[PDB]
Amino acid sequence: HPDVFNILLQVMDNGTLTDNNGRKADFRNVVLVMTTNAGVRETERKSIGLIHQDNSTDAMEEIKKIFTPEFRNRLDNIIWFDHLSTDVIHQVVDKFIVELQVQLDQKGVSLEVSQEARNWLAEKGYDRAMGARPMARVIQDNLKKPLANELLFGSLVDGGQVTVALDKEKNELTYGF
Amino acid sequence: HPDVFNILLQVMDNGTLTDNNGRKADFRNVVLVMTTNAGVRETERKSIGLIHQDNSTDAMEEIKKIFTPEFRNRLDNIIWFDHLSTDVIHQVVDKFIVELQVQLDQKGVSLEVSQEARNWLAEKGYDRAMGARPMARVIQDNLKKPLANELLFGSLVDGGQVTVALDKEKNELTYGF
Amino acid sequence: ALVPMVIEQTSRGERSFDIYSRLLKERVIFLTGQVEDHMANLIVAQMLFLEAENPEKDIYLYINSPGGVITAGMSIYDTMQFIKPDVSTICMGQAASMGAFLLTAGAKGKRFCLPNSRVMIHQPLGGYQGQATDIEIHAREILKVKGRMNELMALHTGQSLEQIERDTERDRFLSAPEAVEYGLVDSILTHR
Amino acid sequence: ALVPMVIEQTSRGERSFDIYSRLLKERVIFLTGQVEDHMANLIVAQMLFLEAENPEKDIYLYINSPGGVITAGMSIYDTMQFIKPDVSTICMGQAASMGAFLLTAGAKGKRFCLPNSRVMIHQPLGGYQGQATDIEIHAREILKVKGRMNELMALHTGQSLEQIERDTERDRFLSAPEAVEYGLVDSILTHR
Amino acid sequence: ALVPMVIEQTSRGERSFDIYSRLLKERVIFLTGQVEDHMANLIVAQMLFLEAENPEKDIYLYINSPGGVITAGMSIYDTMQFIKPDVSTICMGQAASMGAFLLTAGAKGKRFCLPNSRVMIHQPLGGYQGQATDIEIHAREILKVKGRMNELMALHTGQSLEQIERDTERDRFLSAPEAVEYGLVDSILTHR
Amino acid sequence: ALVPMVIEQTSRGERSFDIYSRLLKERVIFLTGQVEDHMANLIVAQMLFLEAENPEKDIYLYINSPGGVITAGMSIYDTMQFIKPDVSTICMGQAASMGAFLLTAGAKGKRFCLPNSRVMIHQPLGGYQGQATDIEIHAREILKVKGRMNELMALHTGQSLEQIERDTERDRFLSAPEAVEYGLVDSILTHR
Amino acid sequence: ALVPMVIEQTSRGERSFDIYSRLLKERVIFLTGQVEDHMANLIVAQMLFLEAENPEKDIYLYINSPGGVITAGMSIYDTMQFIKPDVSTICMGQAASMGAFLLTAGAKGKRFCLPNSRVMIHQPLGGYQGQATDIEIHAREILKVKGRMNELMALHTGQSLEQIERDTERDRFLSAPEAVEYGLVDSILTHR
Amino acid sequence: ALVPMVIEQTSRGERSFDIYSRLLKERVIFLTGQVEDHMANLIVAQMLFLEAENPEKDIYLYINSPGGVITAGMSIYDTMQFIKPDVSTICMGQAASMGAFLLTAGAKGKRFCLPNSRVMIHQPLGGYQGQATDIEIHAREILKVKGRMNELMALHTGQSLEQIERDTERDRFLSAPEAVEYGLVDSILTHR
Amino acid sequence: ALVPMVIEQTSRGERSFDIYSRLLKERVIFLTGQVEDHMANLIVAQMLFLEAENPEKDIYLYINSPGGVITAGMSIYDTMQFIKPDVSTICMGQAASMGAFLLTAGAKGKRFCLPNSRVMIHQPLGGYQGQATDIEIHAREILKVKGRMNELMALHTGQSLEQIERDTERDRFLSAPEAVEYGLVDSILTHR
Repeated sequence: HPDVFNILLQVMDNGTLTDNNGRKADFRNVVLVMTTNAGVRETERKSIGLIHQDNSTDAMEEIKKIFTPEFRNRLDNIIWFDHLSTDVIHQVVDKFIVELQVQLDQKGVSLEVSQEARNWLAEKGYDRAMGARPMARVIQDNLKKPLANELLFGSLVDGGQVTVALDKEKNELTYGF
Repeated sequence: HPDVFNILLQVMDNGTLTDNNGRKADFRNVVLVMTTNAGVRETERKSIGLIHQDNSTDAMEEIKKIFTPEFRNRLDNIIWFDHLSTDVIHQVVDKFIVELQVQLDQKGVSLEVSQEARNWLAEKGYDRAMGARPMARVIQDNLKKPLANELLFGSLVDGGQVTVALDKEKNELTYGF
Repeated sequence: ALVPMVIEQTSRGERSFDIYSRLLKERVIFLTGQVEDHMANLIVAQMLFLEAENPEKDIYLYINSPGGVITAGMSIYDTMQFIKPDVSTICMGQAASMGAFLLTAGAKGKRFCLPNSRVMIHQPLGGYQGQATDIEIHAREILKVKGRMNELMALHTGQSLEQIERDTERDRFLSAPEAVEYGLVDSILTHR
Repeated sequence: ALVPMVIEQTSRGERSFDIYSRLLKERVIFLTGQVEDHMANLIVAQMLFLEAENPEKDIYLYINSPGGVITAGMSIYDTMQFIKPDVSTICMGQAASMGAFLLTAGAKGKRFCLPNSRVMIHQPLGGYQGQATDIEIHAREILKVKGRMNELMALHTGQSLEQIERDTERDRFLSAPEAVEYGLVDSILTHR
Repeated sequence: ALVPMVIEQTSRGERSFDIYSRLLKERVIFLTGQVEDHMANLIVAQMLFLEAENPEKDIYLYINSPGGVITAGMSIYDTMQFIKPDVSTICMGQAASMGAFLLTAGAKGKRFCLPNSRVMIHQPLGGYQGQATDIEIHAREILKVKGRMNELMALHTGQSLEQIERDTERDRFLSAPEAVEYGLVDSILTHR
Repeated sequence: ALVPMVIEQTSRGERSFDIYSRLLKERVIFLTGQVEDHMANLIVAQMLFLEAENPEKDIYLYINSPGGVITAGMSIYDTMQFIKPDVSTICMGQAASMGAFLLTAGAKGKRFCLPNSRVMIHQPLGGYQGQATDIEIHAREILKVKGRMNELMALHTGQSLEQIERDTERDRFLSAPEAVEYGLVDSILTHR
Repeated sequence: ALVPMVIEQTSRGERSFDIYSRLLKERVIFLTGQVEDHMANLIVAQMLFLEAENPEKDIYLYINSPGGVITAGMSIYDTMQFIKPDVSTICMGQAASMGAFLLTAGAKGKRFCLPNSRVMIHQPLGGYQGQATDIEIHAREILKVKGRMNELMALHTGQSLEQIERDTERDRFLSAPEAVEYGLVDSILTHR
Repeated sequence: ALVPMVIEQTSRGERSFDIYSRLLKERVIFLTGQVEDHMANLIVAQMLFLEAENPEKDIYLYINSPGGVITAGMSIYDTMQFIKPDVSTICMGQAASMGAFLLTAGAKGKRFCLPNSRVMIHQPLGGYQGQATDIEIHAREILKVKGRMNELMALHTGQSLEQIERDTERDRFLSAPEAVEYGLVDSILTHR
Repeated sequence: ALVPMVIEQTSRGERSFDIYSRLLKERVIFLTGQVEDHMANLIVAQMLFLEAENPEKDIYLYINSPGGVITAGMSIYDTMQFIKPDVSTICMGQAASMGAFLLTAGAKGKRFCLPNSRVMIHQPLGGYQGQATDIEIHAREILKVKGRMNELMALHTGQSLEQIERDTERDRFLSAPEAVEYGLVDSILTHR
């Protein structure tokens, strides 16, 4: 509720907040980070006309309308995160694959993914609109589901490892032991 | 509030009102009397036009336009209590004068209120829109303020014959004793 | 905004009404300008509407009119004598010709006229082009209307018919006090 | 605000209707002015609408009309005869020509005129320029209409055809008592 | 208030619809006056609207029209044949020229005229000023239309083409029973 | 957008209103342009409406008018005199002819005009064509009106009648300070 | 009811639409009558509006138009080519001149014509009064437009340019099947 | 759709306001086109309305006007001087004649003019037909008005009266920079 | 339903907005038809309104205009230069005369033109009747305007002044590619 923001005026400005017993919270050694999706619904909307408009000034409307001037004027900064680029997606995919590798290592099996397979997953899952969020699903469907069957029903348990590669004809992934 | 109205209809239909403690009030032995002033408000309004017309209405219709038929259909009646006649307002002022005299008798003061004074107070206090309600004030001030003053100042005594003639300008022609 | 809105408090007090509708609600109808069919039909609709709303209350008809079509005026004339509640007519500005005709047709004792208003009366006008045979028919038709109009004036004013017959031969103008003396109206409204 | 608004209570009372709509709700339709196609298409829409609302109740049609197009009048004429509830026609002001035709077409026993109204009847008018061959076609067309108009008048008035035929050769004006005697209407409404 | 409002109850009851919209809701469309492009454009839109609302519920087209532009009328004609539900055409007052054309184009067995309607048919009218070369182009253009209209009349009425051509050489008026015999309509409505 | 809407917060909401209705609530009526019957009829409706709203408060009439029909103006003139609350008339722009007449008719001590306004007074205009007998009647009536207007000017201004008689034979223009000296207005408004 | 209202069952409530707004929601735009600046401007606004609502769905342009101003039509033409969704055009009634021009400009495979509609094409008209040098300038401009229009006709119809030029020197009328063979439209809609 | 609606969030909701009302709310009044009585009357109503809403805040008057009736313009002129808040006038497009007159009448230091706007000043126009005696009266009145306008120009511009007298003999056009030097405006707005 | 309504969901629910208002919200303004005072007065109001809504976003001005009054156009011209956000002008249909003038006045790099649109430029027109002295004054003013317009054209297009001076002697038509080369616009929009 926007009135809850008022609680932070004295926090951001004096590092303090007083509890109902009269004791004071001391935030001088606290880093305050607030996150938001304000302005996104608007920045992602298509305009009507021959020329598409630049809707990057979301900061000028939603952030300003939501946060009272006295709140805003106490911030060190308002930082706009961008949509992730495709270069980033490749890095994101590598990151998620590593997370997968760790979960697999804990079960005594390991996973290798070819570069072609990685590029394919990255290319398949990219959606500028949803950032890095869907990449975890692309990995979930292309790597984790196959693996769960191999891990759960004996194909890939103790004694083996799995290598995943992309073919070119179908651009389908391989698996193994 | 409409939920008073709704609970009254529920009582009219089943004879009971249920308490927070599960206790039930039994209305089979009671008489419900409701009052309303709706039928007297419309009649006191002046019409727009060179000729004012008669805005007398049917009070029963005014009720019809305010109250629901579910309510009306659960009544034994809707009764019009009319305005008061001259002799009635005299009965009312005389009752007030007698009560005044009782207070004066407790002190021992005899107050003679002329018939002209009695008629006038009844006429002045009475308001056909508010009936006899204002009579309390025409007598409370006109027949008492001067007595309180002569008694408290000490010009009037516990006893004595004090009279109030009314003059042609309708003034209280009070006396000492 | 040719016609302003007014706001009236009631129970909810949300209603706004063109000032003319606000006055219709008080049983006030305004007849202005030429009497024609569309206007008259609207006045008749208003009178029938008020008769239905409350048959027991007077309807006030404000007249400020130079005259008009007799036929159209007669639909007002007859509605006024048909509907149950009295129609009280008030002349302001002018009531000429058919306008005067309707003014005197109000309920007896309730025909009023503001003091600087003018009332004018005169035999009906008309005309026709055609064969001598058709001319005769139409001439007979206007004379009957004249005669009928003369009979109704005498009825409503108390003047003898012969006197009405003479007085409408040529335009006759009456000041508000003259309208009262003549019998077109009962009285003059002056100040509230 | 040419046409005033009226307020009617219901339950909530949230009803504001132009006076014309308010009276339609009381099953009153006004037919006024020249009878043409757009107007005599609204009269029909209203009658069909009222028939559906309650097939068992009368519809009151107020007529104040100088005449008009026969064709347009016939869509009204046929709708009145087709639908179930009686249409009671009331003459105010005038019912001339096509207007008189529709007046007599109301339900038997329910046709009436206010006392100072005027009803006028007469054979149809028309015309046509073109080749002698086309003139004959169009002349034949108007005579068939005249004949058809005469049959329907005789049907509704009770006059013989021969008599109704003679009486419409030239404009014939009838006073309200004459309309009753003749049979165009059944009675005169006087006072409510 | 040229067009009255009607109130209809539902669940909550908050429905106030112009009387013509009230009738559109019942699948009734009115074609009146001259056939032109804006009118035709609106009728087509209404028919498509009704077709979608319920593809299996007749649409009633009330016709009272002197004629109009063929081109505009053909967009009504084509829409009526295109759309799935039957369009039942009713002739009231008149259906002349293009109006007659559309009347006969209604669904077979569902075409009918009130007892006093007139239906009139006749070859297309037109014209053109310009150079003899342009006159020739436009003259051929109108003759093709005439031929095309003649084929459609024959198709819908059941008359042979030669007969339908002879009969439209000059204006031909048909009374309601004549229209039935000719085949312009299937029947005559009489009384509820 | 010819007339802009304004909003005001009172109890539970904004209530937008045509700026002209917003001012009617403040008991401000504007009279502008020609004085005619429909305009005058509306001003009277507004004054009666305000009188009922609160009989004890002044009504401000803003006048900016070149003149107009005397009859229509007298309708306004008499209502102002009849109704209980004072009508305070303010002249802005111009008050000519009948406009000046109404300006002086406001409540004494409350008649005022802006510094650069102009007030113009003159005897009434009119005319008639017809038989010498009718000319005589109509000429006599306009003279009675002139006399009547002359008396009312003298009454409201304090001028002798003869002085008014002389001053209005030909158009007379008065600057705001002259209107004050003459007695048409009581004062000049300057700055708040 | 110049334009009927309809109501729609969706989720939150029926609201109401005036047919054309109702059809705009279905991505149907109607182009009728003469093409001029204001109407063209409105169509462009509607197409931009629909393009934004859903860039992946076709827009249907119903055409029934005699022609119009090329410039105005040119703004429609360019918007149709610019916007992402295909614009499917349907010719009903007529598509003449500029109307025909826009008809063929719809997405290939989606140009439809109803069976009895007529399409007419011709070179542009214009004119100018002034000095011989001013005439020279304007003559060149109209010729450039003619050339430009022929280039676009050839592009959209598949006819050679040489053939388009010959075929538009004089008005050319095409019936729906002729338009298909010529290539102005792709197919004829018949029955659903 | 001549004037678009705009929506602005307020407190408990948002409100849709004709763009012209949306700007009145910001204390912006637009004076455009000829100055006449009805338009002037509306500007006066707007200024009085704004004065009451906040007597301590400036009112902006945007002028784009060729001139008009002096009388009507003076009512605007006097209201601007009477009301408490400063009226800041801005000339855009043109301010000619009476428009120029009102432009210079704004609050000193707040009279602004856009860079390409033109201001034009000239003695008043008028005329009269009648008897030599009436001509004489009317000629004197126009001359008094001329003198009066000359006095107000000198007052507001700082020019001597003699200089104003010479400069308005014939139309004198001033570019925005010339208006500043002359003293009609205080400054030129350029870019925000 | 001349202008369709569109509906969009926002926060609390859906809002119905004339399609023209729906586009104003997208910062799209249409300038079509003749440039005159009332039209300019409205465009300026819209631009001021959008500037306030969000000073940092572009305003799109769609132009399809044959020309108009220079004065009115200059108020648009000055507002565009004054307000902070860029105004991006797009030419569709035509931008002639004053329309072309405003087209080039858009923000540099943002002047766009659809491919089949025409842009036409010429020296200003005008005229005057009167005494030789007045003729000189008015001739002097139109020439100053011509000079002034010539400077602004050179400023915005990058052409030398002398070249602009020569090129506007007589109407010059430019195709969209020519407008780009000349410098009236920056680029041509083709397909999305």
